[PDB]
Amino acid sequence: SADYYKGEESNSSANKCLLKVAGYAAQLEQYQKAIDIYEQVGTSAMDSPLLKYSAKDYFFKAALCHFCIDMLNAKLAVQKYEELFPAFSDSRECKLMKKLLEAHEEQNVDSYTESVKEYDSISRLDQWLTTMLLRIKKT
Amino acid sequence: MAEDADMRNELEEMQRRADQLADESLESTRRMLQLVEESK
Repeated sequence: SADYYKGEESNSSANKCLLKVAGYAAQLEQYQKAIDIYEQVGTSAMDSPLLKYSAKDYFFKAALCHFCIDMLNAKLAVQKYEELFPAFSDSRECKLMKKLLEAHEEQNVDSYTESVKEYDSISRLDQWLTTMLLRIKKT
Repeated sequence: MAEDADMRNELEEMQRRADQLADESLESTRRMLQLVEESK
């Protein structure tokens, strides 16, 4: 359906199909497709006037989806995203990722759990994000 | 000295009242932050 919509040049509809595909693929523990789709949609959406506000979120997910692969590439990807979208720094997402990285760099599971609990308390977490965080915490 | 005994009681009671007022204000502030976050 996304390929058909792209062949019809009707954008903003194939986008949602690609997001659904990437989100479902990320569940299957295949992260490259999810990372690629998320980053592509985020870079497409930065420039839109109306969609700009949402673009940041996509990056977050990608970085989290980039977190399971390994810590170091997640750090460097965070740097790459921040330099491209400086406003991303203002969002709570960057602070949360930095805190989680710092906690995990010393195997400080308690600090990671406390930060996750605080963030969830401020804003309820999604089942997808909950599962991803639990999978990351396994390490 | 029950005459001053009541002054001390009033003082401590207003201490408790001020504590309650501060706690209520803090809970309010938290609720404001929550709703303001939610709208986005």
